[PDB]
Amino acid sequence: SYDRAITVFSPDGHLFQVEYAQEAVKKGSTAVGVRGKDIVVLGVEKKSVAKLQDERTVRKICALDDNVCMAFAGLTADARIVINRARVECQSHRLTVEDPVTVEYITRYIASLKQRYTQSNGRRPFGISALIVGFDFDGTPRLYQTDPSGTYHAWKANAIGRGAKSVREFLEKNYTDDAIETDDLTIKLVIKALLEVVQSGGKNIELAVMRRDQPLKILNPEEIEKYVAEIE
Amino acid sequence: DRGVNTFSPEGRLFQVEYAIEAIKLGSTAIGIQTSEGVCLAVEKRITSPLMEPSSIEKIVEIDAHIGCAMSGLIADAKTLIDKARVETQNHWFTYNETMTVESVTQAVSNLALQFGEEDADPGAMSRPFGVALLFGGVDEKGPQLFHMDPSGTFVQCDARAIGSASEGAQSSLQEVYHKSMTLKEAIKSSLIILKQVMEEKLNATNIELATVQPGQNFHMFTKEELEEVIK
Amino acid sequence: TTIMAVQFNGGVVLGADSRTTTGSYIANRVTDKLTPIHDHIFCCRSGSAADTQAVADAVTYQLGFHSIELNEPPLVHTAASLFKEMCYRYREDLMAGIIIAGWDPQEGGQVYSVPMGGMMVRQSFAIGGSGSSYIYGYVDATYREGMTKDECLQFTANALALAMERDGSSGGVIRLAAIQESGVERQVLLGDQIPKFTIATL
Amino acid sequence: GYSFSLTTFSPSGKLVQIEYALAAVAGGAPSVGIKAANGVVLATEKKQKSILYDERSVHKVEPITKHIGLVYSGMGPDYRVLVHRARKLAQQYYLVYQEPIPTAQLVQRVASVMQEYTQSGGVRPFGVSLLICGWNEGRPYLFQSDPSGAYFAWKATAMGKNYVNGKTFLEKRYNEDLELEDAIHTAILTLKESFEGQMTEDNIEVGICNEAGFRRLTPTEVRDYLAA
Amino acid sequence: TTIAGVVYKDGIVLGADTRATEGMVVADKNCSKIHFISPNIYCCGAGTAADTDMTTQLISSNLELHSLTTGRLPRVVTANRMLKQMLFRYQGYIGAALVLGGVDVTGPHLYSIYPHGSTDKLPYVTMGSGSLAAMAVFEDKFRPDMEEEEAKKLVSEAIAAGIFNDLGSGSNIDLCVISKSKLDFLRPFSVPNKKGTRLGRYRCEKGTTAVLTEKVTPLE
Amino acid sequence: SIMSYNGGAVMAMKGKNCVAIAADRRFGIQAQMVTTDFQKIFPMGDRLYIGLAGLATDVQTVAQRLKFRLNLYELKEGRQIKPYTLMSMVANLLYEKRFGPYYTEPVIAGLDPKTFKPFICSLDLIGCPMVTDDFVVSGTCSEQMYGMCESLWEPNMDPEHLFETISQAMLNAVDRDAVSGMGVIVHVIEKDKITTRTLKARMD
Amino acid sequence: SRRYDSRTTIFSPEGRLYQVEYAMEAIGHAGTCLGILANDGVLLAAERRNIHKLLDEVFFSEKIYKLNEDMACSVAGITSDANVLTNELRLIAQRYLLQYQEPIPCEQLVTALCDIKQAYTQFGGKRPFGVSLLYIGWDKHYGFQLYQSDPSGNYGGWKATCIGNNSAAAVSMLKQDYKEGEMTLKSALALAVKVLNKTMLSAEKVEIATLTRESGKTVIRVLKQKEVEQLIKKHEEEE
Amino acid sequence: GYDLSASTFSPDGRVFQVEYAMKAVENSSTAIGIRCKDGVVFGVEKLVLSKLYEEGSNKRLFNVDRHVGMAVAGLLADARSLADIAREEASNFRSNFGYNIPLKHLADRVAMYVHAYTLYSAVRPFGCSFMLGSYSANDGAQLYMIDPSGVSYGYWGCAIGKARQAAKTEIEKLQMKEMTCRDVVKEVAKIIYIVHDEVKDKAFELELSWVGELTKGRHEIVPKDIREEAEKYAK
Amino acid sequence: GSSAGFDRHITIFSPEGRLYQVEYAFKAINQGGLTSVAVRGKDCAVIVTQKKVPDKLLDSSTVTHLFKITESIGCVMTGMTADSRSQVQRARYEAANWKYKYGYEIPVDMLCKRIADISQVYTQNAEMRPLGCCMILIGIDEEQGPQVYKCDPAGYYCGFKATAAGVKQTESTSFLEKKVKKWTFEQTVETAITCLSTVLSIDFKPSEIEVGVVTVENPKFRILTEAEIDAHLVAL
Repeated sequence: SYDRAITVFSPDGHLFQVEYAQEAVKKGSTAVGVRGKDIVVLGVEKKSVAKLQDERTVRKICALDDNVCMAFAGLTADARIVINRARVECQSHRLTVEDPVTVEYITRYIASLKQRYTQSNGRRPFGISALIVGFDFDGTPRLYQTDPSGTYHAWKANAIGRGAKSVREFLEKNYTDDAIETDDLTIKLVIKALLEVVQSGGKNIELAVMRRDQPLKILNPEEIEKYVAEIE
Repeated sequence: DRGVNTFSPEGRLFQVEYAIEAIKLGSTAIGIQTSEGVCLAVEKRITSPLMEPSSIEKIVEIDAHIGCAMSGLIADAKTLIDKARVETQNHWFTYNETMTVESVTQAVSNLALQFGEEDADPGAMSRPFGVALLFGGVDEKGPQLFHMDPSGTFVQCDARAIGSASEGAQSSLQEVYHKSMTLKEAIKSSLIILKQVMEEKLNATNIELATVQPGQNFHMFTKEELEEVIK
Repeated sequence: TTIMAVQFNGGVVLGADSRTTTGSYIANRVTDKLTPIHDHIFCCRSGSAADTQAVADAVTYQLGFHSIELNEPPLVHTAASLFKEMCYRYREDLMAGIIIAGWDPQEGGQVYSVPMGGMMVRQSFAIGGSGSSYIYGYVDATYREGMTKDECLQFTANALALAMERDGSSGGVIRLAAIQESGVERQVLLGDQIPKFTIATL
Repeated sequence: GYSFSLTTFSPSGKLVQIEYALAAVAGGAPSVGIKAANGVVLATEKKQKSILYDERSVHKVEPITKHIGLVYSGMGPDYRVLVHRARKLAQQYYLVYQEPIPTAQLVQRVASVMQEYTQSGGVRPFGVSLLICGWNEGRPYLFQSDPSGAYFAWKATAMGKNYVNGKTFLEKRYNEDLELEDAIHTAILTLKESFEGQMTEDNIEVGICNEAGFRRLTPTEVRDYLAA
Repeated sequence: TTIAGVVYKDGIVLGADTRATEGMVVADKNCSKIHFISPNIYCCGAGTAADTDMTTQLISSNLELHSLTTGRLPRVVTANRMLKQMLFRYQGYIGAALVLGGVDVTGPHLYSIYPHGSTDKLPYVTMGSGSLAAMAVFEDKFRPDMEEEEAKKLVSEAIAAGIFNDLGSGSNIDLCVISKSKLDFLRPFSVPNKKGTRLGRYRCEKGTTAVLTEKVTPLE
Repeated sequence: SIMSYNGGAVMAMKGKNCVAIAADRRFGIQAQMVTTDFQKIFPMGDRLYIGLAGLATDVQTVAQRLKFRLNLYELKEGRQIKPYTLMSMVANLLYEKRFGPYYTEPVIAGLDPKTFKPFICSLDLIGCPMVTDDFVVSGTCSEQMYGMCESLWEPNMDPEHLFETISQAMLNAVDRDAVSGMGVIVHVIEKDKITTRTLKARMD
Repeated sequence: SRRYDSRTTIFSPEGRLYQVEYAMEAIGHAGTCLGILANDGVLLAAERRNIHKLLDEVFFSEKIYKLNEDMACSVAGITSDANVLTNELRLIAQRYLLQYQEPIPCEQLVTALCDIKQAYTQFGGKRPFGVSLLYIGWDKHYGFQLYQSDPSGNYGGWKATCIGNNSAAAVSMLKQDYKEGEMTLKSALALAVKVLNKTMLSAEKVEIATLTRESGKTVIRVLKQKEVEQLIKKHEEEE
Repeated sequence: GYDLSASTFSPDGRVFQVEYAMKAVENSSTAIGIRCKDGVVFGVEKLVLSKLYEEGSNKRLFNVDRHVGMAVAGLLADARSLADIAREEASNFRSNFGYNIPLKHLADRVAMYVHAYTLYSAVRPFGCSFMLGSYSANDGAQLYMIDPSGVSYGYWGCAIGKARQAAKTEIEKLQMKEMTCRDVVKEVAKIIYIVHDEVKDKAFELELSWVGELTKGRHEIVPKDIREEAEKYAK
Repeated sequence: GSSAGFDRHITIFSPEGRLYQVEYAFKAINQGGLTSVAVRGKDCAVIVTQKKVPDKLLDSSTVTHLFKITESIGCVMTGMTADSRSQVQRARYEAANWKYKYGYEIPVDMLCKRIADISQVYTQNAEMRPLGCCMILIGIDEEQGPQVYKCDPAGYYCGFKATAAGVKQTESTSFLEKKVKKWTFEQTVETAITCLSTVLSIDFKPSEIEVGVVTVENPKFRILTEAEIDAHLVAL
């Protein structure tokens, strides 16, 4: 078996492998997340907008369970592995405990796995960042964000990917308690943040939503075109 | 290039030395031990205003009588924290009694140098943990404050500061510290020092505070409690 | 099954029956129960035919490899030690009573008895098998010290014959062997050559 | 042993180790395979050129089974491992299906083993190209498995030293409706286009494959074929 | 089952019955008990049929591999060694009583291997349910160095004894003559049992069977 | 007995240039019938069928595992498996569980893919193959099937004649058996067609 | 041991996996593999590289492999690596059918193999598989489908796609020639011939397989020499 | 970089890592062995590198078996591990075959175990040489020497270490074949004193061991009386 | 030729397709400074070898390059001493294992093959190096007569009429070539001793060389004594 240490410390106390894994996330597609009052929005920028491509097989916004869903940025092949592990953990938590997992519980589990790949032999770190969003049993909108290192934080509105610095900056001076007043202003907020970074904004912006006690819904080409015209 | 268990010309393991340099980049944590109890404080270092301050947890409860403040790589600390928690729960199950602060620290200090490539299985650490710990609890010997670092070396101290500004904080602890301080005085001095080595204006949501008195259990100061101590 | 080994000045004298039975049926009536381990080391076999054959094979493989590395003729006691080890280690499975006998330059003619349990005892003469029970009193009253090679051959043949006539699991022909510094002297005693003893009549 | 790969991808997308193993096959002794309707013929240059060497001691043309023969070009020691694996792979197939393994099935199983050495840790690729021939269901088969693990079906092919000039000459003499006897002459003729000195009965090894199974020709047989 | 073998003047003669029974009912009337190990070595099988078949298939496949490696004619001791070492390792769980016999460089060799792992090298052996009947014939008529035709006659008599006296034996008599220059596999060598001719014809006429559903599917 | 727990019976008969395979349809635990249309015969090719009698659970397990191996075999070397080769594959599969085997005795019936020569055989639980030139039976009423088969079977029977013979054989055999019956299905394999009919049998 | 290790599964300064990137360069020189999805079927068109007068035909296909009853695939890159993957695909489909007693859906099969390719670029210290695949098949959930995976484990569903030598010129010629929703098998085959002729054409230099549905049964078949020849002549009439 | 691993041959066909391990044996103190007419005598010039060490510390003479002695030179840590290995072989041998292991077989077994560390890069070659001596009533007196590569030969007189080339000459003069253990003790004691460097090295202690007919075939350290009686004759 | 990566450090192909490490193992065979010669007769096989013994302190009865593998097989090692003993130990185990499993003595050509198979694994695996020794086996075949086999460190083996290994290998094969181009027990022994003598020009003495033989009448392998070697040395 391969047992060589891949991630090790450097002279100035840096884990090069983890920093190189975070560099891959910056080259990935932009994915923003906004936490509203009774709604959670996840928007992703479809870099490749090929017309010969089946859009249903390249989606970035998945579902971990009935109340938890997530988006990612970076290596697509790594994300799938992580998402499948998180899905298996959700069913395991529904078996042992007789209740659904909380958004922080699965975020903690995904972060725990990521950290393990940064301190194990014969394996490199995951090159993705996740934006776990969902609702707890009480009906509270949660928005967490994990990264390659294995550190997770709960946010109000966050963007990850290439144009995350810009989106975040724009979100900082746009996300208020009046900007997320309803279930339409939150959607208009996610689309606004994505529109200032996504080339030819409009048909290159997939976005799903999640309301309290409700599965996950992915707005289509027409639904999202009405929100993009409303803004103007 | 070299292995992870390579000794240097002086006599120190490179890897361990490099992991000690990663502990001087994290937020500052301050521990003070008194006769009334131990008090732990640590800056949260909030990067953006959109992030939830409560999501950041640098002070954790190992047990009812033991608290823990960390610094450096927070993700590495979670692995150690869980070991400490299970260790104290095992002790209770086997001896029907609580574990001492010194015993817990020693048990968590045994994982420090447990890394290496060759002659090891899949579930083995490839590198050392890049994080320093500050254990503060209350046992049979009263309040106690131990400090553990990346090399697996743990000691006992009255007032220890870890993190990027530990060097500066240390000097202030040596000046404003005596062996007769009260728990309330320890807390005040902790916030003052923490307020000088910071960049952001220390508020009630910018820092974390916890004490462990002989009477009550590990308690984490609430926003109001922290706001009334800042006065 | 009846096996016997006696020692004299020069070397030893081995002998056995040739009957292999399964209940009341004789599967083989001309079986060779005397197996050569080395040039001057033989072994009589009793008990289970497959157990003793596997044990004798293993010892023969080990003793020959050991004799090549040492570049020396193996000692009889070493062959007994290898049989003893296997018979003790697998005493729950194996059902073998081996008599090891041979000659070596360091100790001359030696007979080692290795019974079912896996112990190992050196004797001046030994008897094993199911038919050995009938000849304990005869080998006790008939054996004397100072027997020659020819006297040991007659004494062994007489004892085996007495046991073959009383035991249902013994019979056939008698296979003798004489081991010395020279080599081995194998010989069979068929029907009329087998020593006879009159039956009490009225 | 090592757990990492010795054969990796280069900047241009090539596996140098596999490509360097093909250079070892190219410098090897010339081999010739010809499929001629009623059978297959394998011929190889076996010049020991030293006189003390016992010609009959070793063999280049080996039978894998009753109906399959083998020939090679490149490293002899590596060829012995593959021959032993092929024989084991054929016996395993016969223990499950109770019928001689088809030539095509054996060539895939042997090529799978050669591909394993170009991806496993601490090992180099085999430095031997194979030429397998067989006869199953009234049909002659001729395959060629190289160091990379790839295998192709051929009608007539050259191997080892001067194979580029062996193919051109082989293609200018090959005929669809060719009999085994006539195929054994063209196989020796293409082997004599780079044999330097004089081809003798124990200077080259020939193996034929027809409906009666695979068998290695003998010195007597080769002598008669060499005279004509 | 009645299998037997003898060592004649210049070879080995094997023989066996062809009946296969499952309990007290005849399952196979023409079964083959003489198995091929190699060109010069054959094996007769008794006891468990599934074990004897799989065991002889393995040893013969191992000897074929061994024969390819060395490039020489396989020996009977090799086969004897492989079988006894395998049967002893299964502690008699692989009920395979065989009568191994062949001819190599050291002449003709006859072996009898038992399920536990013991083997015997004799001039004539018998195995199976009717082995005692065949043995009785061998104990009263076997002569050392017999002619090929005499050995075939004695072996046939031995197999016949078990066929007409043991309930587990029946059908025909298969023989196998192995020498240094040939191997004659006579199947069958004798058909001493014949089924009586049907006295009547109960031929089922078309339309005698009532059908509920029927479907036809054409093929290519 | 474990083999008579579910009951059942399969049969195979050789004709001139065709083969027939029949089986009972009853599925039941001990003396209680559950369904009357349990599949016992499975198609292993266009003209290759296999019948399985014994433990119902093992019948499905062995039938599913055989398909798994057969599918891989046909993909590897693009060709339909030969009747005799399928018997070896099944024997191997059965002998793998030498000590704790499946409780089913398969019956194979079919024609060769290039010569269409009738082939029938039957193996035991541990995989002991037995090729015959007339008929093969398997099940709880094997003794009754032998009696019917031995006196009714005729050499060189045409498809029509062959069907009637195997129908009467199974029908009369399962009527003398308590745990076998509830209907009979027959498959007559020809060179260009496969006729499948269900018989009018007793339902008690 | 730590000096000979080439470190195939580690990140680089810019956050890219070199081994995977180098393996995709090997697929860019291989024979052209194209896939076109129609309304009544899906086809595969691979350019034969094994071209020689002395080369025998033996097999039923050189680049196209049948995975199971309703799925076929086309490999590109290291042919030896493709032999390991195709055998694993068949074992994955057979395992799914032994568990659910039903054919495995196209996307589930592609995902299982993409998880194996992803594992060789993360741990183990071994080189990745230098082979790109094209999957065509029909399932009861999404009907006809056309997938395409790569060395890194990435994969996507397409309407029409091409991989291998000159796959960039083919893709650009497919976008301006494909009709989303209004493509028939006959018209799809014509498009394939016009794409292979542009990125190159004889009938021995190409291999065409189609996958259609007939009486609730998937049918995969390779077009015959004559069958293809006619197609090639009909494209010459329009040129 | 041909000398970085033991699993690497150099351009001229040499294993440098094995030659570097023999260089460490040349820095050690000289140890000599002499086989007389009825035994073997061992003598090491133990160099005391500190006055705080107890007289007898870091002994370079061991007891691998009751009838076998072992004189070492080179890395003490490595030599001690080899002594344990030799003790196991001898112990295992007695359990298996039922008798004392012949010295030639013990030498063979240990030499082959030492040769196994000179083939791969996973480990390193031992950096210490050692002599094995024993006496048997039937076997006689035997003296073998195993070096870092794994080569082991039988000897009459042997020396390993710093001044092993100079101690060898002073051993050829003696006629050990017709000599006796009691007389050889002084001879060996004198040889060690002559070759001992007193201008470069510091102070040393004399370690003497012997096995033969006088000790009834049992290996043991030379008695104080005899040790001091030979120490005065060599001075 | 050329070099790339670590081709000269481990057993991996180079640009020209050569195994440099295996080539360096052949150069290590001449680091012992000795030379062995093997000649096949008509009823025997002869093995003679240089027996260099400098110091008189070193027991000469333990300095032998002739080893007994089995009762009928004997051999002579050339090259690294430690490697040679390791290989001899394996050969003895391989031969004893063969007899145990198959019930008959291992042929000389089969033992050589088995040993060559083990040597080929070192040329493929990069974690371990090849042995720097050479083996030559002689013995009487059941139906072939005297045999002489030789397997090198590359895993390659063969059968010979007369072969030589060591520092003086080229010249020894050039002299033996002529001898076979133009043999009784005495004639064979003298031929082998002559070849070694003329190639080194030293006029070997009774205790300067070692001789091992096998005959048809006496298959048992044995090593000629000094007196026996001197009897053949005073007849040339």
